[PDB]
Amino acid sequence: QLVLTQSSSASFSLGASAKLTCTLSRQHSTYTIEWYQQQPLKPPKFVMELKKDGSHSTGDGIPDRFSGSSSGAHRYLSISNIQPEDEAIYICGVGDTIKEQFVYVFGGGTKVTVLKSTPTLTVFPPSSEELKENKATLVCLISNFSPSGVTVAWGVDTSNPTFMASSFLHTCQVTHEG
Amino acid sequence: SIQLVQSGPELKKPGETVRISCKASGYSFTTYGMNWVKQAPGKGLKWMGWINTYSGVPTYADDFKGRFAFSLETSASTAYLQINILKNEDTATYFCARRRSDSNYFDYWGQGSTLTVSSAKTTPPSVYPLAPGSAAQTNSMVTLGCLVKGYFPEPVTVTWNSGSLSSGVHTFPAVLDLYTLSSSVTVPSSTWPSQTVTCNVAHPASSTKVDKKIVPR
Repeated sequence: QLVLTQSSSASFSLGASAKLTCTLSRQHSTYTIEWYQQQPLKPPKFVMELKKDGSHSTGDGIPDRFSGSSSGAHRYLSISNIQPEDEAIYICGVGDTIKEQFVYVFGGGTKVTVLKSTPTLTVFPPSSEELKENKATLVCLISNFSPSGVTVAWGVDTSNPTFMASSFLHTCQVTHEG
Repeated sequence: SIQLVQSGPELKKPGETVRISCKASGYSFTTYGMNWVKQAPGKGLKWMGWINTYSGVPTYADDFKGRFAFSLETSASTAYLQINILKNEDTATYFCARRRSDSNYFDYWGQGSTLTVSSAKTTPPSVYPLAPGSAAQTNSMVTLGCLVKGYFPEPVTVTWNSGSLSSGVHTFPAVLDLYTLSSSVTVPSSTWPSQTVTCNVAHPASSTKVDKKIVPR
């Protein structure tokens, strides 16, 4: 059961040392792994190949800030002096050959973000037009907030952040760090 | 130079079949096997397996034995992924990729093809102008909106005054059994309602272009 375990999500302050972990299943503790990084609407891009002894070879257009290391079954990607452009989902992968068949497995990836603003709300009543149609949608727009976590309470559907977010009731209350 | 170009996005219904393309350029196609990788929305990458580009022989990853098939036409340097008996869980972006191996890693990737599998029928939005509830009085700014309701599939595009208003525009991401989103624009209260402000909503999949002008309520 070849498995790679990753830390899923992590934010950092601009300038901080980041350090991501990719942990091999114990029967595979000696394996070389591959690091990739993936931008939002794009294929993953090769970053480095990391060996069990920490020796790594990086892909091209990959800053000196990026480095790798290892310890037991753990493979580490370290990003010193982190930058907004370093934001990516970082994914490790590993290949193996068993019974003359190649097999490859990806970790679940670790979403890395770089990081205070309190949200502003805009609320709209339903339109005349919509009312003629006997429906009514209340619109709560939430903008200008960092960091991303928000909860919204009022027939409700609320988007995720991308910060900005939206909620629709078919008073708008937004909680953010309090 | 070396590239992998994949066919465009696809929308299918459950039980149907689909084929995705991967056209390779810049290298000897039959030398490098072609790999396939699935990524469901928000989820992690699943290696689907690979096909030998010289003998044609496919090698499927365990969770992709049955409904999946790798094929090729070498003289066109093109690899294909076919998925049969489509279901909602097949909703994903699919990548083809090349691997170098002497150092080992995926060195080149298709741009991905996005597959949506849904029972929902293509549907144009209802567009509703959102005027503020009150007059601005002495606020410097005012915020106007558009409600784009019950459309399928993604995406729509909203502009304001045919693109003329750009700053102060915020289009929020859509929610869900159809899609609904909203766009807002913030303008000086000396601008609206004295001047005309219109939102332009385009939903290509249904070939709809709607203009809705914001009037005080």
